[PDB]
Amino acid sequence: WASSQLTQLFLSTDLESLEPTCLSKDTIYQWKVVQTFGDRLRLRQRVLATAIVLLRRYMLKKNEEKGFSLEALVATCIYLSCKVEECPVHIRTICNEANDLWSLKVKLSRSNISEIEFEIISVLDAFLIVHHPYTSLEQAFHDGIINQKQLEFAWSIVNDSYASSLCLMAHPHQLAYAALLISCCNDENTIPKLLDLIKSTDAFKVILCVQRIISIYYFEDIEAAAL
Repeated sequence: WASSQLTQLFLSTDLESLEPTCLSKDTIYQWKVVQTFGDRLRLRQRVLATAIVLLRRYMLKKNEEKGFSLEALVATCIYLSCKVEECPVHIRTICNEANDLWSLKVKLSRSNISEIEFEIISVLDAFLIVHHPYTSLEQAFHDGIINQKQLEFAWSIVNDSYASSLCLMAHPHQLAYAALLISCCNDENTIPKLLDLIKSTDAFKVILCVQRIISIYYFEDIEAAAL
């Protein structure tokens, strides 16, 4: 009654003229596109993650639309991510599945993705490594901090987090902690332990993450309720 504004509390509140357009219908879409083309070449979640992040970074840096199809980009970001993450997928294999999955007004060829590849690398100044919150997660599990169930839930959140572009606003460990906290939020023993890992320097970001994560599921949970 007093404040359904908590709904608005899930929006920039300062328009798009200040600090990033994270977790938009496009963000959510793009992540999905990467997942699609990825599940085709039966690629692992780690490669998708790296690929969506390289794309996110590219978009941000990119300042002059070069008329590249989001599909072409996604295709190249997958190709590049496979080369980097040591799960190479021959240039050819990608062009095929790309076309055999996409009815593109411009068929993808060797030169096609190659120009894009350079376009990305060039713009990203060869900065292709991407760190993910997965390491943190497995670690907390390894050190016996979180049980197996918690891990899996938190791990899922992280996978889902890749439709929000939080990867451009928070360090992998911060996002990881948020996911972990959201997860073991009910276990009274786990929490204290998790709070230890979190240093005040992270505090805000972690909270920042938790917010975006929640909004993610309630911008995907309200869409279904409206239907």
